[PDB]
Amino acid sequence: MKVEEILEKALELVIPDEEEVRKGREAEEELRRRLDELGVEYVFVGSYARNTWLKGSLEIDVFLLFPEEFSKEELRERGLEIGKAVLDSYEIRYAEHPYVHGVVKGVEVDVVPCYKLKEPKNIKSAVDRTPFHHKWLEGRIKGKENEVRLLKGFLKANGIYGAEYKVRGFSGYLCELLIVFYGSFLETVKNARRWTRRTVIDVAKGEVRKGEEFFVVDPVDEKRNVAANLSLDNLARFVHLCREFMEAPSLGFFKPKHPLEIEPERLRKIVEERGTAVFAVKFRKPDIVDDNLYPQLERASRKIFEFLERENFMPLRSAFKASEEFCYLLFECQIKEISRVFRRMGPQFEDERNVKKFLSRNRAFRPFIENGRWWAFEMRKFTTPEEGVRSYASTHWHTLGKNVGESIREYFEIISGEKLFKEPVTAELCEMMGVKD
RNA sequence: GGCCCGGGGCGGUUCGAUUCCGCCCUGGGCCAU
Repeated sequence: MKVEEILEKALELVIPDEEEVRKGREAEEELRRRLDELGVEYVFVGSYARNTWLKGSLEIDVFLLFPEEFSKEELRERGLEIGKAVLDSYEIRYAEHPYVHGVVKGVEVDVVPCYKLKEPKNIKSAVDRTPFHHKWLEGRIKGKENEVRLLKGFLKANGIYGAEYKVRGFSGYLCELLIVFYGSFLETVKNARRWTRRTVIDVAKGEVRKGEEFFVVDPVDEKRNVAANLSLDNLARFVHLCREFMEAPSLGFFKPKHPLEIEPERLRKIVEERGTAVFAVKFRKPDIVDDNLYPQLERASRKIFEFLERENFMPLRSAFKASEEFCYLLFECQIKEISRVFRRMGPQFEDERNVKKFLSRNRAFRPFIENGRWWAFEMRKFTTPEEGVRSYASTHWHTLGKNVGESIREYFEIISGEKLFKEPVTAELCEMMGVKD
């Protein structure tokens, strides 16, 4: 029931069991055979090759080494060729460049093409660096794999384990580097409590210093930041999580938090107790990869939020959600309605020129002098958040992300009230408002 | 696709805009895959 003890039972949650490993070995086996009966120059990398793969997330990554001189196209053509001839099933996939995805003896496999190079510089694609990361990482991680797993388990369980844009957390490489630095999960957690947004971790120099931003410098590339895509808040959440784990160790930290739905009737009551405005902007999901959708949703949500605050509606928090069919931009505002008149600051009284122009615009309610300068009452074109957003989205759709914006321009609607709790956005909303229970 | 930095034109808004809201082309850097 204490630190160690818990970490004991925890392994049971993060370490792949015999049959899962056996499935993987036999798959690795076959794969190696097929690549040889064709005699290609390949190298297995990633967590499978270093036995740092988290339980239930088996996936083999085979990198195909190609001569420097080979043209970009040759790598991909031949890359696809090899993948097809060795994979039971094959489905081309994309990233920096196209690669191949499939299955062998029932396990996931990624066949990527890269340049067999020497020494970190000369790296052409990002994937060209992976081979190095593997070299640098294999000798050093040995005998600590289970540590890399506890860490991956911890993060994954609190939704901060991926480094892709839909998570902005810790990548698997970052995780090992951490273990290779602190020595184990417990040490990583223990020290993480003292981490700050100005913390720099230089693996290669075994040093920790103060920088301008959280920076884990790549053993292979001193300029590169491995935690480049880790959000300031996710950084913060982890530091807070580690502080709690040490405070009250628990096996719960390794268990995926239960979905915990809420009846739409309880949610309506809560919004009533909060007396706020709760609405969402719905639109068709652009058929694009997640790495493109979310950075866009984030922006879209940001722009409308910012429109909301300068517009005086006192937004409290924003939030977004994507489904197979639509995307929802959720908001909560302190102001359900606002007067139609508002005051506009004008020039200082002794500026005859500007004052004259200021008083030249005919308005309905006659400007006045207050504390040295002129003011005018003006009228709003809208008086509720929803009204304003309907106005904003219609005219600034183009500012919400290339794709998200093209979708909103063609179709969008604002939901709220009962009709909104029907939508598949209750968790995000509960998450947004800190609903607890 | 998104973020950062920087140029050249514009639009709207405003008494007043390089300085708010945005659109054109445009240069470098970074991120996820």
